[PDB]
Formats: sequence, structure tokens, C-alpha cells
Amino acid sequence: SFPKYEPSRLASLPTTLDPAEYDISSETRKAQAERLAIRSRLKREYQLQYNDPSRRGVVEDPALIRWTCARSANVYPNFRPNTKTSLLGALFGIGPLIFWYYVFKTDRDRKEKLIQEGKLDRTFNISY
Amino acid sequence: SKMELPDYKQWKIEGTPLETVQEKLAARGLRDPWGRNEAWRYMGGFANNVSFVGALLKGFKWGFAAFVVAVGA
Amino acid sequence: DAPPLTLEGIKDRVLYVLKLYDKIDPEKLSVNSHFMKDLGLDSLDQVEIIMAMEDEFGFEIPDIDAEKLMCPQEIVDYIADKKDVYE
Amino acid sequence: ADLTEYLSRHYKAPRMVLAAAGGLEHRQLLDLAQKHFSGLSGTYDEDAVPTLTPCRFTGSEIRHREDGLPLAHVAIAVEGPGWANPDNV
Amino acid sequence: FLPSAAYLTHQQKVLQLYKRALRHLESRCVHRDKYRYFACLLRARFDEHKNEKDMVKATQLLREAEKEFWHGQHPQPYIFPESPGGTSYERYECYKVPEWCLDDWHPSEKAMYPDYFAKREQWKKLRRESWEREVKQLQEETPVGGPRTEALPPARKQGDLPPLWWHIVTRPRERP
Repeated sequence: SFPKYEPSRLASLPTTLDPAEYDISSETRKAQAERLAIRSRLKREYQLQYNDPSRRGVVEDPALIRWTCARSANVYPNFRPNTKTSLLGALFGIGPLIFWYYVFKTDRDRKEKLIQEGKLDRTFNISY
Repeated sequence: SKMELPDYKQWKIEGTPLETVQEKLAARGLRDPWGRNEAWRYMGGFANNVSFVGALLKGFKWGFAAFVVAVGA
Repeated sequence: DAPPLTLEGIKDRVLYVLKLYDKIDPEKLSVNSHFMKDLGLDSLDQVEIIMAMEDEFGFEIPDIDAEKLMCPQEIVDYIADKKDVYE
Repeated sequence: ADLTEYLSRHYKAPRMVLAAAGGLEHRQLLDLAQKHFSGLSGTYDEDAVPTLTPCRFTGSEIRHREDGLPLAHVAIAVEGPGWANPDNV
Repeated sequence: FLPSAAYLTHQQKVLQLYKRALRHLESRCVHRDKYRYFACLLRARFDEHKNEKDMVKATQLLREAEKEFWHGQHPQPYIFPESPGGTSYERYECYKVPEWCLDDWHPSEKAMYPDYFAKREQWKKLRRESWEREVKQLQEETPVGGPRTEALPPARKQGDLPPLWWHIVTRPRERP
């Protein structure tokens, strides 16, 4: 009684109609249990290194530092110049630049010719 | 600390909207409401609050006398 | 903007709104009683009790917490945890 | 282990049918079921239950050329009615 | 995605759909008595097929229920002004200093409030005294190397506190 809710890059699929939560495999329940075990161990050691009154400072998250060094320092390695990278580089580095270049030369030549004749609004045009 | 909490067996519902919907739901064949929880939402100093046009009728249930006095002034 | 509350008063209010309900008797309604065992209501009516007291007290409790009330004493305790009832 | 999982997941008392025909009473077979088939598994695992996903008929062709056989076998097929509609009839 | 288990006990999924449908019908229907009528009709519709002993028929009805619910939902449910996404959503969050602080005050103001600071010192005694042996031994002894849960056991041994109590007990009043 509906068009069945197409998903998309904005259309977030809600957890009601998955529909992969219908024919659940027993190994998928085992994967959910392993996920519970991972979160259990991580929150356990968080509450170990978090509630210590002898401790003073910050929590020292290794994963956030991992993400930051992945995002900043781990860019240039690894890299190989492929077809997609070179093409997209030429498309985002040269394309709009030469676009604004030609439109600025075009509008400038219009202005240059219209003041070369002399039929401008220079009746008073003081603040150049 | 007392609040004295005006108790149960006081409503005994009897009210018109819940009575009509209990009779309709009984003729439908269910006969299982929540209970008398809407009685203090329905009656007391409640139960014939005025309608829409009566709120605009509230404007002239006292001002005509003073208006005719001011016209006579 | 300062509503006073007390544990015995809110206990009596929750007991009162339980006693308002139909299919349990107003005679035998304990402070410390089960729901599924002795009062004669199923899971569905129990969550209807939950819904009505959410609607009256103005804050929901989740279904991840709705599995595990089972008795009015823990109801008064959890709502007192939400309200932090001392002077 | 996988065969054990098959037996624990699939052969289930809610989805199985005992049917018989011949010179035997319906209440007699009821009695035999009440002895034996009353008290089966009747209890699923952790919600790991099958349901008929709507199958995606593509419609395409496969051919297996092998030229050492005396005869050739060609099958062709189109859509089905299912079971419910009188289109099956 | 839940604290205790990994699966979520299919009856509970039905109950979640019950609560969300009932809440969305609250949002759908004003006047409260036609609402009571519609809620009892929905409750009767659920009780039409309560005692189905199958499971594949149950989850098929669940799939069709999700389709009819997602079709007949409502855009703005009446979520309470304490609920997440609601009107408040920690409206008076402004005065939520966690009480690891307040030891960094100047001792003139600490002379101004003597009773609370001496009693804070005796809570600090209570925190430090039970911290090492009982708490660490119960965390390292009764769980397996895979902890497998999020709940912590009570200190039923003889005396003092079950672990991790500090941040759980000493969180603010939620209305300053």
C-alpha cells in the first residue's frame, strides 16, 4: 500500500523496514553478539580508565588520534596517479579557472571598447 | 505535606462524549475502554465551555448598556 | 517554576492512577506487586499503563526500558530518578 | 554442525503437515498425533526464521554446446501464476 | 542495537511498533475521545490475531504492519518537551557543571561554604577507601576476558559499594 520507500544518498532507510531483519541468519545473530562483545570490552576499559580518582587528565582516545592522523598525515602516502584522479584534478583545477578567465576578458573587452568610443557614464565617475 | 488528592469512586463517568463512544464501541462489539481518566478533563468547572461564536459574543454582553449611556450623554 | 514533589505523595498519585484503571480490582492493588503474575493483565495492557503515565507525567520512558518495570515500586523509583525528589 | 543447524532451524512443528489417507479414523489419527506428535520441538531459535522473499525472475538464456550427443534438449519458459489466482486454472 | 542483548526479542519489536503507532495516533487525533475510539479499534485489530502460533505468518503480518505504518505515519509526532528532539532537549542545560570541579575555588569562598566542603571531603574518603581492592577485584575476577555485557554486578560481598558509582550518582539534578 505504498511505493515501498526507495533509498538514496539522502533517503536514510529507517530501522523498521530493513527488510533484512526478517530472514535473519543465525550467523548474523552471532555477528550481532560479537558486536555486543566489542562494545562491551571497549566500554569496560573506558570505565576502567575513566572513573579513576587517582587519574587527573584526559581520556587519551587512540581512535580519534588514529582518525586525525589518517585524515591529515596519511594522505600523500598512499597515492598513485590514476585516470580518475588526473581527470578530476584537471576538472577542478583548470576548468572553472579558465571559465572565469574567459568571462573576465570578455566583460573587460566590452568595457574597453565602450570607453574607447567614449559613450560611458563618465559624466561623473570619480571614485575609480 | 498534604495534597489530599480527591479520590476515586467520585466520577462514575456518566458523561456525554464518553457515554456515546462507549455505546458506539459496545454496538461495535469491543466493550473495553481505558476507564474514567477523562472525567476530570471533561466535567467539574468544565462541561459546556463556550463555542467559537460565543467567544465573540462575550464582547457585547456588558458593553451595550455603557454604549447607550454614552449615546445618551 | 518550582513544583514541589514528595516520594509518598507521588507514590499515592501513581497508586491512585493505577486504581483508576478498569480491569484490576481497586481492593487488591499493592504498592509491591507484580504485573504479569497476579494482577491479570498482559504485556499489552502493561504498556498501556506505561503510556498513560508517560502522558500524565510529561516525559516518556523508552521501550529499551519498558521491558523491565514489572512492579509499581520500581516505577516510583524510576520517576523519582527522573525528578530527583528531595528538598 | 551445519546439518544440525538445518535440523534445528527448519524441521519445525508450526510448519509441518501430517496427512494420511485410507481406512483409519480421523480421531484415531488424532489420538496417534496426541501421543507422538504432541511434544515435538515447537520452539524456534533466536528469531532466525525463514520467509518467502519475492524471487526475481530475470529472463535470459543459457546454452551448453556439447557435440557428442545423439539428441538435443531445448526448454523455454515464461512467467508463472503462482498459486492463488485463477490464472493458474 | 541495545545494551543487554544482541537480538531484541521479536515480541518487543511488536511492542515497539505498538507504542510508536499509538504515539503517532496521539499526534494524528485531537479531541481525545475519538482518539480513545481509534486506539481501542487499533487495539482490537491487534487482538484479532494475537494467538497465532506460527512465526513466519507473524513476521509477514509484521512486514505488512510496517508498510501500513510507514504509509500512514505522521510528520511531527507529539514528542514531549523532555524527549530527544522535543521542545526542551536539555533546555536548562546552562548550569550543568559536573562536580569534579568546585575544588578549584579560592579558599575564601571555601571558608564561606564549610559544611558542604567537609561533607564533600567525607564522600571523597568514601570514594577512595573502597576504590582499589573490591572494585578492581570484582571487575577482574567475576567477568571473563570477554566481558559480554554492559551491566555491572553489585558488591554483594560483605560491605561497601558496587563499582563505578561516582559519575552515575554524582550527576546533576536535571533542572537547576
